[PDB]
Amino acid sequence: SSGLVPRGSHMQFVNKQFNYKDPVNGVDIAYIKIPQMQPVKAFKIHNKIWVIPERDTFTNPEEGDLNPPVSYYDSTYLSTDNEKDNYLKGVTKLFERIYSTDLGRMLLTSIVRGIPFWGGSTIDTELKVIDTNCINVIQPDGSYRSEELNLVIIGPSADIIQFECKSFGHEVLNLTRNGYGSTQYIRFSPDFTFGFEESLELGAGKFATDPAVTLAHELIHAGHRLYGIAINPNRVEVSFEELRTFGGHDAKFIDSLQENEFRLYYYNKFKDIASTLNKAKSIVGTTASLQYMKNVFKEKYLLSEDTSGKFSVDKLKFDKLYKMLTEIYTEDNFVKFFKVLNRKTYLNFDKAVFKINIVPKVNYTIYDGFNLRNTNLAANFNGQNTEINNMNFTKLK
Ligand SMILES: O=C(C[C@]12C[C@H]3C[C@H](C[C@H](C3)C1)C2)NO
Ligand SMILES: [Zn+2]
Repeated sequence: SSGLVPRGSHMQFVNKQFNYKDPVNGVDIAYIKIPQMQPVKAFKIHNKIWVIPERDTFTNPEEGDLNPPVSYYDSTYLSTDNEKDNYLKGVTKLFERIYSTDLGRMLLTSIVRGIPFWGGSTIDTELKVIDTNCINVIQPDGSYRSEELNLVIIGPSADIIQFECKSFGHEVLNLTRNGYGSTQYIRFSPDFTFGFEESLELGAGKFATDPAVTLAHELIHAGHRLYGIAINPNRVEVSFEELRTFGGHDAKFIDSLQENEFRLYYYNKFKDIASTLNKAKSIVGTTASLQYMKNVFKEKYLLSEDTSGKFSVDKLKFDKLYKMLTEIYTEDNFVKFFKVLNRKTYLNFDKAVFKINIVPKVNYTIYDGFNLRNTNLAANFNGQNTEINNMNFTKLK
C-alpha cells in the first residue's frame, strides 16, 4: 500500500492516482515536447503543473548525455518503467505531504496562480504569450496543441543528487528578475536523499534529510522565479537566493538595508507590469480574451482597479505578497511544520548520499514521514536516523 489518502476519499492536491502504465488521453496523460527531441510521456498532476518521469536530457544541450566527467552518479537510474512508475507515485506523495500543512497549501496555491506574464510582443500596446512558457501536447489523433504551464517536475541529469530549479531565458528580458516569471523546471528525485550530522543530546548521529523538505526548498525557488523576484545568482560561496530560500537565522545575514533595496526594486518592477496592462489594447493568440488575461494578471500580482478600469499596485498589498514569497515560504519554516530534523544551516550537509523508497506507507507516511507514529521511530527522530532505521536507508558512494 502507498497510503496516498490517509484521510478523506481522494487526494487533495494531485488530481489523479496515476500509473505510468495508464494510457495517454491528451488531457492529463500525454506525450509532450519541450520547445529537437523525442516526445516523452508526461503526467498533469494539477493545473499548470506537469511531471516528467525521465532523466533530464532535454532542457540543456550540454547535458543531453548521462556521462560522469557532493555528487552521485548512476546512468541506470530511472531507465525501467517500474522506476518511472515509482518516481511518479513518489512525487505525488510528496505533494500531498506538503499540501497536508498550512504552509504547503499557501505555497502551492501561490505557485498555481503565478502564471508567467504575457510579455513576448514588440508592440507595447499588445499582449503576447512567450513560447518558452509552454509545451506541445500531443493528442490521440497525433496533433499538437500549445499549453501554458507554470511548473515541471523532471528527473535529475548526470549528477543525480544535484537538485535545482531552472528555466528558459529570454535573449533580452530577465524573466526571473523583472516580475514577469517563466515556466520553472525542477530537477528532483524522491528515490534519493542526502545526509547531515547532528549531536542529539553518546556521539553525533547520522541523519537523512526528509525528501518532503527538499522538494519544498525547490518549490520556494519556483515561487520566487514565477513572480520574477529571484535574487541575481551573482550575489553571494553561497548565493543570497539560496540563503533566503533556506530561511531561519541564515537569511538574517542579509542586511535589512539590502532587503529594502530589493523590496523597493521589485515594487517598481510590478509597477511597470501594471502600466503595460493599462496600455494593452490588442492581443495576439487568437481565442484568448484580452479582458480575461488582464484579470488573470490582476489576480496574480494582486493589483487594484479603479472605476475607469485602470490597474495599479497597492503598497501594503505588494508587501504582503513579497513577504509571503520571500520570508514566510522558507525551508526552515517547513521543518517546523513537519516537525522533523534538518541541518541548521544551508551548507551544513555532509557528502553522504542514500537510496530510499518513500512509496510504501510502512516506510514513509504523508503525516509523519520516516518518523512513524506509535513506533520507536517517533522518538528522537529515529526514523531519520540512518543507523537505527537502517532498513530505510542504503549508503551510497
Ligand atoms: O539548493 C540547491 C542545491 C542543493 C539542493 C539539495 C540540497 C543541498 C544539497 C544538494 C541537494 C544540492 C543543496 N539547489 O537549488
Ligand atoms: Zn536551492
